[PDB]
Amino acid sequence: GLDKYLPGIEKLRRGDGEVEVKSLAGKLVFFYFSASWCPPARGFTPQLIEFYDKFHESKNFEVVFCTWDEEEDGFAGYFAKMPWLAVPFAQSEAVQKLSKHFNVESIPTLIGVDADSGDVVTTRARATLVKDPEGEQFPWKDA
Repeated sequence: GLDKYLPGIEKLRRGDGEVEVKSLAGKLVFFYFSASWCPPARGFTPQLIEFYDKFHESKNFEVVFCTWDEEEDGFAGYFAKMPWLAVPFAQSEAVQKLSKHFNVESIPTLIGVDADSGDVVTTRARATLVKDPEGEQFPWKDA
């Protein structure tokens, strides 16, 4: 499923180490497009962290940070303040291509895909999450 979006990426960053992309089997995966330089992400990111902490286990999802930072130091510092996963900075080309694939034109943006099938579940989670902190309508399926 995820090979479509992350072709040939076997590992993702978690904290100061890595996990295998295989560990996402059966999960909903949210690609979180953001950057340290993005003003509206400052207010949004803590709301996503609260939702993640409450529900990532019980609602069976993961978040993968897809950076629009162009400096490694900016990327690393920003990711260090997140509890979830990241596409490694070295694989930024994959992130740019993914941004194009989903027509991400502004950040922050949050897109949820099913890991096993690769199917798109929601493209609007950055907008819907802030209005549904208890996830009563999760995963905010697209029509």
